[PDB]
Order: sequence, then structure tokens, then C-alpha cells
Amino acid sequence: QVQLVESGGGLVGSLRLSCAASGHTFNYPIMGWFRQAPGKEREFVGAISWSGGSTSYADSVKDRFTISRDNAKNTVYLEMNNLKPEDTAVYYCAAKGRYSGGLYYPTNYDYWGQGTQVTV
Amino acid sequence: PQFSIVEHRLVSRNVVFATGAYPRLSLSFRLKRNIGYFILQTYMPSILITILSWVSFWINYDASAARVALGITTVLTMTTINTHLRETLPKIPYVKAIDMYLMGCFVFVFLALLEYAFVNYIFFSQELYKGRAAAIDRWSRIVFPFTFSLFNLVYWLYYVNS
Amino acid sequence: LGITTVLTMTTINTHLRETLPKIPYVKAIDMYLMGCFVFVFLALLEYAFVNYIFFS
Ligand SMILES: *[C@@H]1O[C@H](CO)[C@@H](O[C@@H]2O[C@H](CO)[C@@H](O[C@@H]3O[C@H](CO[C@H]4O[C@H](CO)[C@@H](O)[C@H](O[C@H]5O[C@H](CO)[C@@H](O)[C@H](O)[C@@H]5O)[C@@H]4O)[C@@H](O)[C@H](O[C@H]4O[C@H](CO)[C@@H](O)[C@H](O)[C@@H]4O)[C@@H]3O)[C@H](O)[C@H]2NC(C)=O)[C@H](O)[C@H]1NC(C)=O
Repeated sequence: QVQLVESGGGLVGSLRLSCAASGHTFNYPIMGWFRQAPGKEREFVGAISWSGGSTSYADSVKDRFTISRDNAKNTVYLEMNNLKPEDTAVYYCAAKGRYSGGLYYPTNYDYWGQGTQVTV
Repeated sequence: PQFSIVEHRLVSRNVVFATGAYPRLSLSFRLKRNIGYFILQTYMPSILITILSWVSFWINYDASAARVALGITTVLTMTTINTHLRETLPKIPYVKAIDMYLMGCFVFVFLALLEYAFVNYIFFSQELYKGRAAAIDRWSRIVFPFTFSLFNLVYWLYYVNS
Repeated sequence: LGITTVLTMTTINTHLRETLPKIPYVKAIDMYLMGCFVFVFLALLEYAFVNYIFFS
């Protein structure tokens, strides 16, 4: 199993969220960020791959946000640059198995963090 | 393992042949190699063998057998390092970066034996017979490490930075 | 004797170079072999200065 914990929540601008992972992360090469708020479905935000560094972003945050990693610390970071009011949501860090399906779908992610509320 | 994909790019074109113009789509990847494997396996052993050469200048100059054995062993090992690698990759007819590095190291370890030839000739055959014998070793114990370090710095500052 | 052991330690590395994929990161066995090498390498630096100090 893999355990995730996140930090950087609370009311807001610019901000950084962080996700720390422990356990058998080798079975889970890709880490993804998701967000949700009342009355709406969970949204895909972006993803990072351990040891590869490749990223992809949802068009709603493309060119605004960026995601990075520290392989030695086993931490994943999402740079909340240039926030806007509609970004209000609980942001979840999650892990994806090596042979799960597409990135954009939350059902493909096994282990989920506690999630940080942000207010804007 | 060997590469990390810096980027991928999508293209669309028409290609013309004698039989007509045809649609083309192209998918491209920019692959950049991971140097850590070669640092651990090839470059570091070459440096260590080069350092092993400099032990020659600390052995007394009248222990000819030891000086010669160590120098010739270094040269032989460097030649074997040179020849082993090129079996793992195509026999392409030009010098690669690692080839230039290994040939420079060969030059250093070869001059580190021509140096013993010089000192021995000056000592046994031609201040020359007492002092100059020690003077050459005294120079070399710093000159060779200094020159090799300068060469290494320049090599990396060419290939990585430009 | 010293240099001959140094050659042998590298000879082990040149074989372990072959049996496994050309991975970038250092493996547990590599951490051991390079641990042995520094012992074998220092064992030659030991005489290098014993010779120097004695004949100096
Ligand atoms: C790996 O290596 C390969 C080969 O080097 C790379 O492939 C090349 O990628 C580039 C993009 O990075 C491609 O250029 C684009 O090509 C298309 C098609 O252009 C063709 O078709 C047009 C329609 O008929 C035609 O007009 C064009 O000819 C005109 O334009 C060219 C411009 O180069 C000019 O030289 C000619 O004289 C003509 O004026 C041509 O036949 C096109 O859609 C793209 O245009 C964009 O960029 C241009 C920049 O000037 C801009 O003006 C446009 O508005 C638009 O934004 C662009 O030219 C190129 O065709 C590929 N070459 C081959 C041989 O496949 C690949 O990128 C590398 N990959 C990696 C990952 O590194």
C-alpha cells in the first residue's frame, strides 16, 4: 500500500500545495491531483510521474499551474500560480497503478490523500 | 532506462512521389540520455585508472621494475577500456565524445610513462645524474594532476555547456 | 600485488556491466563492489607512501 498526506490548504494570489508519499511507490509511478467542491463532480487537475518528470495539465489550469516532484523526499508539489475565484475546491492527492487506464479519470486511482480545502 | 522523453510533437504533411501526393502524419519524441550509468561504469573507472598512473611518481626512481610495471599496466588497461566499449554500439566511422575522453586519458597515461623513460635516461645515462632525476618527479606529482584536472574541466565545459 | 588486485576488482565490474540492464542508479551490489575497490585502492596508496617515506 501507499500512504499520502497533503499540505498547503486554507484560505488564499499564489500558492503551493504539497503531497508526501510513503510505501511501495514503485508500483504507483504516476501521481495525480484532483479537486472537488459542493454540487460538482471531481475534476482532474494534473499529473506527475516518478523518475520520469513528465507532466500533463488540464486546460483549465494549463499555463497557470505547474506540478513538480522531489524523488528523494518522495513529495509531489503543485504550484497554484495565479489563482481565480472558481478554483475553490478540496484538492486530493492520489496514486495511479502502472497499468491503470487513462489519467483524466478518478476511478483509476487507488490510494487517496485526505485532501486540503482552499478558499478564494 | 537510458532515456527521458523531453517532449513529443505531432505533425501533418503531404509527401510527393512519382505516383502522386500522399498524406502523412508524423509522431516524434525527443529522447535525452541518462548519463549516470556511464558515470558509474565507464568514466569513473577511467579516472581511477588515470589516478593509478600518478602513483608512479611516488615510487623511488631506482625501482625501475615497479615503475615500469605500473605504467605499462595502466596503458594496457586503458587500451582494453577503449576497445571493449565499441563492441556494444555500432562501428560508426567517427570519434564520439567518450572516444575523445578516452583518447585524452590515454595520452595522459602514455606521457606518464614517457616521463619515466625521460627520468631514467637522465638518471642512468645523462646535477643531471643526482638532482634532475628527483626534479622531474617533483614537477610531475603536481603538473600531471593539474593538467588532467584542467582537461577534465574543459571537456565537461564544452560538451555539457555547449 | 596491489595493482593486480585493482585490475581484478575492475574485472568484476566489467562482468556485472553485462548481466543486467544499463540502469542509471546505483544498485546494492554496486555499492559493495565500489566499497571493496576503495579498500583495494587504498591498499596500494599505503605502499605508495611507505615507499616514499622510507626512501626519503
Ligand atoms: C524531429 O525532426 C523532424 C524533422 O526535422 C521535425 O519535423 C518538423 O516539425 C516541424 C514543426 O516543428 C514541421 O513544421 C510544420 O509543418 C507544417 C506543414 O508545413 C508544410 O505544409 C504547408 C501546407 O502545405 C506548407 O505551406 C509548408 O511550406 C511552407 O512553410 C514552410 C515552413 O517551414 C516553408 O519552409 C516553405 O517554404 C513554405 O512557405 C510545408 O510544406 C506546418 O503546419 C507548420 O507551420 C507552423 O509553423 C510555421 C513556422 O514558420 C508557421 O509559419 C505556421 O503558421 C505554423 O505555425 C510547420 O511548418 C516540419 O514540417 C517537420 N518536418 C518534417 C520533415 O517532418 C520534428 O519536429 C522533430 N521532432 C522533435 C520532437 O524534435
